[PDB]
Amino acid sequence: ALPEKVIKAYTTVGSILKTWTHGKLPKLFKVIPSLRNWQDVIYVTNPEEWSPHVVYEATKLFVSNLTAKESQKFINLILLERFRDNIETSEDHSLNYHIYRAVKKSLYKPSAFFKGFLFPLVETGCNVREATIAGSVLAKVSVPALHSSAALSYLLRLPFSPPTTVFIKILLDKKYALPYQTVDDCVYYFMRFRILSNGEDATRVLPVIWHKAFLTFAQRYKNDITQDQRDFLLETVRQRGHKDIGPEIRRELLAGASR
Amino acid sequence: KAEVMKEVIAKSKFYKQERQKAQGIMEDQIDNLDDNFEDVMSELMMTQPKKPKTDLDKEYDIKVKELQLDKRAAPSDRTKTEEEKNAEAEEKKRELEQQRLDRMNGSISCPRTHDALLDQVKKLDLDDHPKIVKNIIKAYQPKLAEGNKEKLGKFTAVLLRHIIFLSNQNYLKNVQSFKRTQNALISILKSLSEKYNRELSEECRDYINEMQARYKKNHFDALSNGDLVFFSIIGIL
RNA sequence: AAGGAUUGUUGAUUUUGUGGGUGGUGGUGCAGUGAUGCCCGUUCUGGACGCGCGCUACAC
Repeated sequence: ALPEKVIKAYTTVGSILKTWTHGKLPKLFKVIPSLRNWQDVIYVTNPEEWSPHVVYEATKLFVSNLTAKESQKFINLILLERFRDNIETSEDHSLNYHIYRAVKKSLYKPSAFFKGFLFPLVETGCNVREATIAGSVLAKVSVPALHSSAALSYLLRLPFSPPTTVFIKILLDKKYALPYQTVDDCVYYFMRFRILSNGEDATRVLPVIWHKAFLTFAQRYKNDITQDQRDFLLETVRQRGHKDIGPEIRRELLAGASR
Repeated sequence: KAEVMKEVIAKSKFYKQERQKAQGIMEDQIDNLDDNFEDVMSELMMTQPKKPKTDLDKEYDIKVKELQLDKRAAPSDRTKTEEEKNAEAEEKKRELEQQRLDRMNGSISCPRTHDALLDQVKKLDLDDHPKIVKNIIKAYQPKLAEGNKEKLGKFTAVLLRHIIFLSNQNYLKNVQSFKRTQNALISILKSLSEKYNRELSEECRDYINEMQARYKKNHFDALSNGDLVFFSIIGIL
């Protein structure tokens, strides 16, 4: 229970953030991250009622000031929830321009962004439209190779889902110097869909976005795999190859040299 | 139509005035809030509360550390089809050809000077000159450090004066070895010229002035075998 | 460059130099899905009336 004087002032802050569009944010709002109980103070400001302009500025303020662990909570509890809410409630299922920036500002901090925005989304019933809009943000903004490689590695272990394939593909399309282990992880991910004892992934129908992602991997990391690994991918193409993309992948894989 | 737009303009102005009025009230609230900024904090700091990671979080951090230790792979571009490579190489041919027709109608030390290069190569045999010059380029590539372009750029001029310098010297004893060096140096000069034509161009124009100046006083005596070589290299480059 | 590059106090997200691809939160017609045919943003500020007489210049 905050002081009643504090509650009234931050209730006045809450009304401000509903209609705020430009200018300087209130001083009582700019100082929230320094507070230990920022979650409770943030609650009285009604984050769900924050204007799109406020979310972008608040995202700037908190990611910069808060620690990696606390900013993760801010991204997950507010930015992610607002991101999903705007998409589902919009008529065309598009994301607002100011919120669209806020995801980039969260990407300023990779670890907090990934476990606060990326992983919770894909592990909480992400939909294709959410993956597409989110994926473009990851595509356009710069990320470290190390953080991206860690993000790519985890995605492979998760059970195959349409949203997960989009996020994996953009990372592959992101044209990184992926560590050898990450490439080896990529080999296992695509290898697990080949029919052998094997799980349903062998027989699960594969959309093109999987094939395009597998094309990107063969496109970019053909010189990065061993001969034995290459044979396994070549077997995967023979068993699960696409009508048109499949021959293209076989060309790219065969053109690569072993490490 | 006249009435409708006036209503539209009136509506736009009306909403504009409301937004300004909302902004006017809005700005006042910050000032009142800012004035009460200290009082709110004095209570808030008094009520500050007294002093495990997710299993996913532990794995993610452990992955980052493990990823740092191991080596990083070189990423490589798509292999273009021979039809695409031919077409792209072919398309570049008209563009270069067409422009020409239009123009027709109207450890290792980088020597900044010619003499410095000789000192570095003073103890080396004639056939080793292509080796030393190439290493200087490798040792001082543009990416390695800032300012290497300028060092390579000046070295382009230095390389030119060297190729003319060798031709002046007698080589009838070891013509075969001498032949192996001039072409090797010239080819390197061609690679350098691609990136540093400005520095070569300035050096080329200076030599022309020097050649003319020596001609005024000495007549044919100033002219040397290298001077014939120099004109030939310009045609090459 | 951690004995500190960059951030509105922060920490490797950026800065300098060198190389470097892409129209892509595109739209729309077809059979969620499709190597899919066709084309190709944001906030404020303002919006000498007519007739007519006479006279006067314009022509080597």
